[PDB]
Formats: sequence, structure tokens, C-alpha cells
Amino acid sequence: LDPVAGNLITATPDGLVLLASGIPFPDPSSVNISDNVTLRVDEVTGDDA
Amino acid sequence: ARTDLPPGPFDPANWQEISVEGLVEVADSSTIDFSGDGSASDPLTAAVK
Repeated sequence: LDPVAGNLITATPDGLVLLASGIPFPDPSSVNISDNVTLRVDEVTGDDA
Repeated sequence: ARTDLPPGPFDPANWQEISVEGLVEVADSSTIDFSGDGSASDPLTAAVK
């Protein structure tokens, strides 16, 4: 028995059971400030690519 | 039958039932399997994986 409420990550496909795979992480980004107004240039870490 | 008989309605006094047992036909489905047939003292253990 698997639930239908949507609070689920173990949806089983063909085969006995699903286990779990990549889960929806939040990805907390770093701080943003004057994003497209001020620009940064550097040699240690910058990469124009 | 126990002895020869002439035509007539069934008479439980003459025949004899034959003691018999039974078994169970088990079909593993997705997400569950079974071990054994139980009746032979092989306990039915199921695994999920």
C-alpha cells in the first residue's frame, strides 16, 4: 500500500520497490546584491566563460 | 467401495472417503514474494526489496 496524498517519495515502478533517488533539495543560494548593476573582476577566481 | 454393490442411491454405509490434505498455490507479485507452500511445515516468509 502506497499513499496518494503526494507526501510521497517511494512511488514504486515496475520491480518490487523504488527505494529513493534525487530528492527536491532547496538549493539555498548565496547572497545577491546589486546583481546586474555592479560587476566584479578578479584573476584569482573569475572566469569570463 | 467396501464390497460389491448393486444399483441404488448413494449409501455412506458402503463407500469410504479417502483422507486427503490440501496445499496453497502462491504467486509472488510485484513488491512481495513468498517462500514455500506452508502446508509442509515450510513457513510462508515473504520479503520486500
